[PDB]
Amino acid sequence: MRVVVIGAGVIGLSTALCIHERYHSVLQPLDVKVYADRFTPFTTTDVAAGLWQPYTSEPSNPQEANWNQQTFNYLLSHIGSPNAANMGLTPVSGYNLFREAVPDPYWKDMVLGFRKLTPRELDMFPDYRYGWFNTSLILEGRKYLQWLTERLTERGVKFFLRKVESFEEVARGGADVIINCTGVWAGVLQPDPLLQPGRGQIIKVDAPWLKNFIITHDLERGIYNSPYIIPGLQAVTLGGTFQVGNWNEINNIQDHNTIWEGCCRLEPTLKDAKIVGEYTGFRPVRPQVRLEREQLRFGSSNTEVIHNYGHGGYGLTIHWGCALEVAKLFGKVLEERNLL
Amino acid sequence: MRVVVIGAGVIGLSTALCIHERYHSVLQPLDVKVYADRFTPFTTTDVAAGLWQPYTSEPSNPQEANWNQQTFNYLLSHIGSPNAANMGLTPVSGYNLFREAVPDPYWKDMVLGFRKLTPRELDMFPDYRYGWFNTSLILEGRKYLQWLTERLTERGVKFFLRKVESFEEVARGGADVIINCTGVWAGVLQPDPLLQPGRGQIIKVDAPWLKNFIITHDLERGIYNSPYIIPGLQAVTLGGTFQVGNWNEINNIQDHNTIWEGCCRLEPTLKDAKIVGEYTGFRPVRPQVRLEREQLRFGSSNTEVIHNYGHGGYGLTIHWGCALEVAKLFGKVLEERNLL
Ligand SMILES: Cc1cc2nc3c(=O)[nH]c(=O)nc-3n(C[C@H](O)[C@H](O)[C@H](O)COP(=O)(O)OP(=O)(O)OC[C@H]3O[C@@H](n4cnc5c(N)ncnc54)[C@H](O)[C@@H]3O)c2cc1C
Ligand SMILES: Cc1cc2nc3c(=O)[nH]c(=O)nc-3n(C[C@H](O)[C@H](O)[C@H](O)COP(=O)(O)OP(=O)(O)OC[C@H]3O[C@@H](n4cnc5c(N)ncnc54)[C@H](O)[C@@H]3O)c2cc1C
Ligand SMILES: O=C([O-])C1=[NH+]CCC1
Ligand SMILES: O=C([O-])C1=[NH+]CCC1
Repeated sequence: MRVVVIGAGVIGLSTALCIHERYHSVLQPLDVKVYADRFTPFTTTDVAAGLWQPYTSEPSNPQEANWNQQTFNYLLSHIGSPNAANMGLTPVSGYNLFREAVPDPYWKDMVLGFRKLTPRELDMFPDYRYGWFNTSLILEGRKYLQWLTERLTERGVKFFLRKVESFEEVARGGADVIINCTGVWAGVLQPDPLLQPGRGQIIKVDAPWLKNFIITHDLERGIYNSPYIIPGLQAVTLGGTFQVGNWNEINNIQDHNTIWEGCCRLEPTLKDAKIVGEYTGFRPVRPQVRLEREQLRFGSSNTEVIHNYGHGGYGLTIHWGCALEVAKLFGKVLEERNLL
Repeated sequence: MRVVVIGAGVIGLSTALCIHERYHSVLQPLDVKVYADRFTPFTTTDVAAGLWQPYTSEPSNPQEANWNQQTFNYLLSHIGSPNAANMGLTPVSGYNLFREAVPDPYWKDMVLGFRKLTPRELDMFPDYRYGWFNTSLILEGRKYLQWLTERLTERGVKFFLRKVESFEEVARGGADVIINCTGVWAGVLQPDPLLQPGRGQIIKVDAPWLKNFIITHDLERGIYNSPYIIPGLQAVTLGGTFQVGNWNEINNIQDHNTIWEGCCRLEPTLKDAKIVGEYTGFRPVRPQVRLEREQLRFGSSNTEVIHNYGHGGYGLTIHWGCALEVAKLFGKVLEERNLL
């Protein structure tokens, strides 16, 4: 069959791989090709902190909780492998600081070693009087993409720099099945008011002495609209902005002072940190992830399409689960066509 | 008063600073000076890993449990301050793997968030079926020694590169009080059958992606005669040797293999870790830390002496609790001499 994936982010490449690994043996020419107007490190995936943590609230679709859980285990099963770090994967323990007592997250048991913070530990962060501690994983979006690209390439998959203007051209181009992993820009290919950008700015800095992630929470200003320090492989990520509706791709000094001044107050040792870089990205916000099939006829050419976008600020946290689901829906596309 | 501190390690410098800050305001000339035949980075403290962690077995001396506690609370309180990292101090979380069940360490309540590992986590470590997880602190001996030095420098204390041949030469040289912090070579100035070296070799390596510490235990081969991965400030420490009675100051190939192969089997990502160095030091092994006074007359010259040595593998872990004890004993010397 001829598969066409649009999107070179974590959802694009992970879904492409998951599809190939699943049906390359049963399907003869499985022409999977990737179409993107910008590849790594130019994606939102590259700008991501990398940490594995869903929101503090339950998703509207419990399927997502399932997909997160599946993504943790998939990545957890890699801990103990020599190529874990080369995939951009490594463990990290950390805190979630609250200005007041909050209920446990739904993902409390998904993560490793969850427990509430003792007052003795809160003494480290005076601005907050409640929190959680747990162990999770780092999935450096950039490193993970270079890996997936490296993996898919050897799988025979071809990448093409192309801004898809419509599903039309792709279908008539020869696409038997089209996987739409276009993120926050999906509305172009097909209008969806539910998808809005969740602008975020970060400050990548050299502060290697920082091992633990630290995520503070302001219940009034919204999720990730509070400072956070999230260590990665080669650097640390400082952030604290989530602006929904903002399409400004430029870094503003206003947010630079909120992040820095906030993070530096969180961790005073940050004063010695050498700023490596600063970026801005658009989290694909949607009331719920769009992962479903859709048939599209274009003059007899009934082209099947499967969407997978709207992952907001948990794209790396949910990538494998969602990808596994697309492959499941791709099987049904294969069997209704009697192609299996 | 003229105080002569013998030893430029964490025990010398820390005890030196603890006495000065203690009596500089009440004692007019407080001639404090340090004598050492080797300074950082050529001390045992410079080779140390930095992790605050006593032995898994209880001590014969209940004072060591307290001194350990006092040291943790001292270092912990530095967390939240801007200079913690410049002192070589940073929080670290990690595991303690056993090949079988063991009893909880007396210091379980001293650390942060102590709890037993679960079957789910233990699966990560195929060679180990038991253990614990907790949060601790790193105290990079090298960086800390560079810190105490500069601190004491500005305090007025002078440092002299001189190999003391006997307490006598010092006692007759104008020393009203001597503080013995000579480490494992303490036996020279005064023989000690109980004091023996606990030779250790380590492998510094560039593996920044590693955030947690893993300390494996082989109950048959003794403490630290099993691989351990302790990440530090700028690098990662790989270890696994504790050979008492061994005075060989040369790095052997045998131990290199023990550490490398073991750690690389514990943490396979180590295959990409570029080695930065390889070191050998001698732990001041003693059934119990010697911290006590000793009057020594040298022909009317009654020189008071205060020993502080035999800290083995928990020097960085217990330094402050010991140093704080010396300044107390030193307080008795002063008042028994009517100098207060
Ligand atoms: C500052 C910040 C920090 C974040 N931190 C985290 C974190 O710690 N953990 C986490 O899980 N998530 C985090 N996220 C969110 C995470 O980055 C996203 O959920 C994830 O990147 C979404 O993946 P995606 O598949 O949509 O790919 P995206 O990279 O958004 O897009 C992939 C592809 O879409 C292609 N594309 C789009 N439209 C077209 C078109 N018309 N034609 C052709 N190609 C097209 C692009 O070319 C691109 O290659 C963060 C986000 C931001 C902004
Ligand atoms: C491989 C290894 C790893 C370790 N890891 C850890 C760890 O993770 N955590 C931990 O808490 N501990 C650890 N330790 C133990 C720790 O290093 C020691 O407890 C600590 O260094 C002891 O300090 P010290 O006072 O003996 O000083 P030392 O540095 O041993 O000695 C201080 C000074 O004594 C001077 N001196 C001695 N005799 C004389 C003399 N006659 N005249 C003049 N000067 C003299 C020397 O010049 C020297 O500079 C480790 C030890 C080793 C070997
Ligand atoms: O998108 C984001 O800001 C984050 N995602 C995981 C924790 C922080
Ligand atoms: O002596 C040693 O090697 C260690 N001390 C505490 C952790 C490792």
